[PDB]
Amino acid sequence: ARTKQTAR
Amino acid sequence: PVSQPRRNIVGCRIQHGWKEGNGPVTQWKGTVLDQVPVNPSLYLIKYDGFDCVYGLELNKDERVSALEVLPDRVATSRISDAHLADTMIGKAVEHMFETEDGSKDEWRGMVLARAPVMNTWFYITYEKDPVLYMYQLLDDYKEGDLRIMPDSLVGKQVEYAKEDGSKRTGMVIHQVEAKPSVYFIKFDDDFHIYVYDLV
Repeated sequence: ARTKQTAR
Repeated sequence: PVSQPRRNIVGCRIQHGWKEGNGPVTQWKGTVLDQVPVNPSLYLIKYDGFDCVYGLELNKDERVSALEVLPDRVATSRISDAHLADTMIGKAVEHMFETEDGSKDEWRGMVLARAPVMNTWFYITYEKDPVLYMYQLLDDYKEGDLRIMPDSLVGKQVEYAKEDGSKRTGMVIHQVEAKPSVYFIKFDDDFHIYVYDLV
């Protein structure tokens, strides 16, 4: 699955 | 009242520097997805490596530097599963992600639209993070990481109560076609596109 980017 | 005549840059690949407040210049490369009708200075851009869609006044923001519109042409990608794609639109979803340690991490969201320009990508937002994201969701779907569940206010101003005891004003910039009670909002001094149900 995709890795969530914690910052954005 | 004249202005320099410019090529329409929607659909274009771009790159530019960005002057971080009291910080270094950072470098950005992306695809211009849209030019906002109610505010033609404002573009929506998908930057390579960044999941959030950002809204920038590309030609006006003094933090932008060395803005280059590239000749690179975005492929006219035919849609593989037009049926599956078309039916995901407007649907609530459970979207599986991975944590740092690789552990599972499921996020409830809603698929908003096929993205313009990069049309194998999709607009999506999340219940617990209501900004505009963009992914090639057909990939998540095929891999079992995306489960599907069973007038216009555009141009108006909205105020939101900031969680840190404060208020801010935004503009309703877009109505989601598949769900007309859902809108995109742009707040000043914030690059994110907020997605809210306004009914």
